[PDB]
Amino acid sequence: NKYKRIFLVVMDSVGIGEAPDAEQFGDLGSDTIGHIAEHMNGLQMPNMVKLGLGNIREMKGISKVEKPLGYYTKMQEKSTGKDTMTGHWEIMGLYIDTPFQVFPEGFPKELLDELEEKTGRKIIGNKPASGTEILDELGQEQMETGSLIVYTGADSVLQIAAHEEVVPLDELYKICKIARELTLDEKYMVGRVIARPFVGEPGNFTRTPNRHDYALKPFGRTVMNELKDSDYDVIAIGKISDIYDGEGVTESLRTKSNMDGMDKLVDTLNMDFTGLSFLNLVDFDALFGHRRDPQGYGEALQEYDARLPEVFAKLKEDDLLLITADHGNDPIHPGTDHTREYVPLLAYSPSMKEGGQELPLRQTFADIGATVAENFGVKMPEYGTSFLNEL
Ligand SMILES: [Mn+2]
Ligand SMILES: [Mn+2]
Ligand SMILES: [Mn+2]
Repeated sequence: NKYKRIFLVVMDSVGIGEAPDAEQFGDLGSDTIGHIAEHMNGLQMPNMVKLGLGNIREMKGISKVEKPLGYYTKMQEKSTGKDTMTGHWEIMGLYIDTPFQVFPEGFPKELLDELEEKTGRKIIGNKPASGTEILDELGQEQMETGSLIVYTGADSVLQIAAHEEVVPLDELYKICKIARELTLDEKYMVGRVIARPFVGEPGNFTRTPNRHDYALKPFGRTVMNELKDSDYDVIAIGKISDIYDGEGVTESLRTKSNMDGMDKLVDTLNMDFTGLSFLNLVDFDALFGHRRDPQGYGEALQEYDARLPEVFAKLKEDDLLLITADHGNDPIHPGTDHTREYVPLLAYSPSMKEGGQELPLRQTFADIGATVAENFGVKMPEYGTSFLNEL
């Protein structure tokens, strides 16, 4: 192998400006990093700048450098959707024609009617909410009736809440598996069905760690599957395992924050493995993008950037670091959905003695998967063009 280890970091939702097809999605004008940089009066990301972030595009506080540490470009999404699953599945070598749906006004009556009819249970609520706002509103009615609280969120999710002493935990799981089957339907296709058991009494409800997420498997065998099948390590960090429903994963390390994610990345740098370490930094998306909070988003990007020098210090000559994103989520954009944007790509190894250069723009996120596959000599994905030889 050219590289013994590849460290792939997805800065979830960290877009670098509207894609050519942005108008289809109502995303004209979107620019995640650029709008954050303006809000911050100049982003302080000296380490990403050293890698070549500003060579991809100049933004407030983010300038080009004469000699970027590694190679740089941006990537265009080919798949139909702009959701997390679509982006990640594309990154690992697929093409996804059918988009996952988000439901800001709640779910169609048709879906919920079928769920009632298959379960013999009433459904109440139907609408976006936090799992503490909706329990305050409807938790008592749930206890007294045995009905199911259905709700959504800013992401492609269907969430089902029931009190554990009224609807047995095992029943709630069965109901969620039924819903997972009903939602394999392009009209209603949610990324995740989520069991949200709760306990307590009116005015004091709390969700339990008995939460269960029901994900769809990727629509194809990914580069991860191929690495696992050839006895390589595939270490998933953060939401990565859930995003791929475990497919091709050999070890999974849960994280609770972006900083915890960077700690786990450092943990893998200390591991003797051969294969792929794959991190998702989700806070950008979950805490800041969807909540339209550019200040919090800017601060998180600066916290992330400050962690990078330790990573640079630990990378070996036969290590490759890849930094990218899975879509945009512009915190100054209307509504609460993702934004259809290019994503940055930075590729760095300490073995790059003369530093990096610009890569041709990547026409699909699958160029990452193709590059990983070629590095490790496993079956090449159906989609994507490797840039391994360019590095
Ligand atoms: Mn939009
Ligand atoms: Mn995402
Ligand atoms: Mn999201």
